[PDB]
Amino acid sequence: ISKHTQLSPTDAFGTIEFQGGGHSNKAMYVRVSFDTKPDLLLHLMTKEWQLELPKLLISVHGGLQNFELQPKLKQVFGKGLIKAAMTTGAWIFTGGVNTGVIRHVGDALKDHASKSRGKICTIGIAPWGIVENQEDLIGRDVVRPYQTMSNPMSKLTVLNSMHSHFILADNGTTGKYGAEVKLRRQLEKHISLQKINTRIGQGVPVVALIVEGGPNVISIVLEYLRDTPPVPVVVCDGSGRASDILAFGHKYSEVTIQKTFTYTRTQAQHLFIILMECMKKKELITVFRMGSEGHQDIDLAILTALL
Amino acid sequence: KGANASAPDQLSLALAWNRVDIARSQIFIYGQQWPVGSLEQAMLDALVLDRVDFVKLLIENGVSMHRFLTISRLEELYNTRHGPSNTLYHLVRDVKKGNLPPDYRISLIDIG
Amino acid sequence: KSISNQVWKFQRYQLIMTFHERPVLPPPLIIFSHMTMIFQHVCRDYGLKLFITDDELKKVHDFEEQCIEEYFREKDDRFNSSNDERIRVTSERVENMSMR
Repeated sequence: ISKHTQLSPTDAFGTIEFQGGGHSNKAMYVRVSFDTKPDLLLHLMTKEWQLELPKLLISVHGGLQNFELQPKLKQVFGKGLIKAAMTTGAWIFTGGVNTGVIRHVGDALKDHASKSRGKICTIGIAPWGIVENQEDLIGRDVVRPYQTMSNPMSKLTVLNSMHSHFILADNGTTGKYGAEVKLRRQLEKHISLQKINTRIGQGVPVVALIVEGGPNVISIVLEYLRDTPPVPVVVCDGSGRASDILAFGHKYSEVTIQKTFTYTRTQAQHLFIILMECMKKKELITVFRMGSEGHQDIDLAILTALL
Repeated sequence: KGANASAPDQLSLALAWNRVDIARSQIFIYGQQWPVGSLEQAMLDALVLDRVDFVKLLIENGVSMHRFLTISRLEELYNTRHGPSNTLYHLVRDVKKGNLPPDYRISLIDIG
Repeated sequence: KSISNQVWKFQRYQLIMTFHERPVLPPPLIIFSHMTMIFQHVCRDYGLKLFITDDELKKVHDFEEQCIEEYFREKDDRFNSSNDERIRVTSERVENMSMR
């Protein structure tokens, strides 16, 4: 299609109950356009879902493909993230669809939900075209049951449970990503300027967290480091993917033939240009290593990297 | 591993052995590709045999009790001989004022 | 004394319920009420129950789910902090640590 989409009012918003795992976890949701004004999104998240302005914004980025993290590393990452987002009113912005790092965030919240009070305000901004059951969500204004059973041969994915709220963006197409990156970035930009309750004049502090990744996580990190207010990022060493590439590049500051890592376009690939545009502003990037360096706790690492 | 068995057969073996940790660590793993109507049958078998840990594990691993439990499956669950001895048959005999033929399926109306 | 107190508190319900059915007129005048029951022979908003709408029912259900969840969580947290459980866990970890 040559971008031929009908402008229609939203027909899908309400509450979804996740029938499935041994939990009764509700989740508000809404279907909005690919290009909506962030003022409307903020008003919806404040006056309609009854949510206060956060004192901290954590933006989680990672790989879309499903991976795995070794034990004694995910338990020092999920618990750290949970502590950092529970001791302070925080909005854990995530991808939303149960794949990649989103599954890790989901099981981290599952571990916390069985051992402590309170709720973690996790907001999942996911594209509308990847949900494996578009039906059972077309219901309007009313509670709609939803099954978390995963069908291997569906060529789609399911909404991750253990998320307090959802914002579904559609651009007309179905079955492919790309309808939420601009919306998520603009929402983060518009919420970073919102005044916190202190009257000094500062906006809420945002931060980025990187686990695993690909050729695009370097680009979004570069975009984060070049914003008019710089946004510090936190990476992990044990992932092994492009996050570990950033960890390797953090050491040996300022061995160029080592780009033949075969991860994406083994030789003659133009990622070193953006990797050299990065590491020039190597004053925001914080690298977390389990026992190799300081800041053994994620919650300590995130908060220190923000001040 | 050496049985050359699919995931439903491994789950059935783990149910028969009453070892839930083996199914937790080895069987229920990423990309196992259960066929259609397999986890439901596992839930029915674990419900008959009184394996509460396996029922909890299946609940945590996808199957919803709202879609599993029907009239036919409940009526089957009322007429099982697997598990601890009960006193349902004598109660049905007392309610039905006796004259109960042997090998009689207990309907839900009699349970009411 | 304790058994009598408990039994009286239990029988308060029967005492309250047996006056919610008796005719309003006392026994010397109860003949008039029985005549009325003859007229009504040829013919529970409160006192026992309390009918509610669907939204109120759902609010009550959510409150009850919250209560049972909090009860189980408090029970587990109280069990895990007892002296006996701490001693047992410490002993097991000390044995494993000594072997290691």
